[PDB]
Amino acid sequence: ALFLRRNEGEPFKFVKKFNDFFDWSTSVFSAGVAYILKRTIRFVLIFCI
Amino acid sequence: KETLGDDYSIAWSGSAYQEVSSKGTASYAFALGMIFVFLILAAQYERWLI
Amino acid sequence: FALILAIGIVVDDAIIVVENIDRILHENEQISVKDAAIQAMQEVSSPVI
Amino acid sequence: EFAMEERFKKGKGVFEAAVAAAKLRFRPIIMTSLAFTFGVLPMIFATGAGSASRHSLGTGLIGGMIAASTLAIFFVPLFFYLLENFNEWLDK
Amino acid sequence: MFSKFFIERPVFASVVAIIISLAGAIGLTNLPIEQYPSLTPPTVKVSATY
Repeated sequence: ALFLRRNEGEPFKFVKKFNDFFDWSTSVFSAGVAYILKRTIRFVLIFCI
Repeated sequence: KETLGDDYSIAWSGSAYQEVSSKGTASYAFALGMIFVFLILAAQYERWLI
Repeated sequence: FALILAIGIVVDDAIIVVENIDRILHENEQISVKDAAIQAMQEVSSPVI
Repeated sequence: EFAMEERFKKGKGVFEAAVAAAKLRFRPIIMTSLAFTFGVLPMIFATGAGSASRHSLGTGLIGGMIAASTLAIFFVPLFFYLLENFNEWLDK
Repeated sequence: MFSKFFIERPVFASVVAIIISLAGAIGLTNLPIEQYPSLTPPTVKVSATY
């Protein structure tokens, strides 16, 4: 509350790149669950495998 | 220290042992209680300086 | 050994909290940090328990 | 937990909930799992006196964590999905 | 609501954090240093001679 600041507009470079690549993976991941939930019976098996 | 050659030593027993061995340990208990009076109050009153 | 294993577990609940501030702070350019922290602890108290 | 929030606090559908839980909770799940995994990492690469004890402790730990912070987070929404889809058929 | 109480009172929150650390630093000092716990069976040796 009394030390986090309202904004940190620019945070280095490799930190920026790393998070860009990391936001992409979030979409890839949510796209994965999107996939798997439509294929219910198919993926319950891969679990029992 | 004056009278004796250093192939000798001088071990205490009894009341003197207790007194020699506990030498200057009152500094620790006092500092302890002051530190804990300070912090416990600072919490209760939400001010450091007070 | 367990002290070593703790280092990467001990920070979990704290970084979970702090990630949920940059997230509230980013999606709400009006709120105050003190008010965001209160709101985040309404959002992530149950899982940190 | 967040999937449970969207269904009985924002009314969102089971599918709509599970997907939202994955999207918004991915980042904390990883960086904590990344914090732990990278933390036990210097024990899997252990070197010198006492290595086998660190090597034993670290090896199965990393792989099982990596497993449960990749393979599992894809599946937990599925099991929530089915279990919730089941609890509304059971209502009848 | 629990976190709110402390969010209002950072001095209280930190003083609890401090005492925990301080008590645990004293404790770290007064713990014994083995290499393993006591996990080898105790062993008594009886010896006669004929």
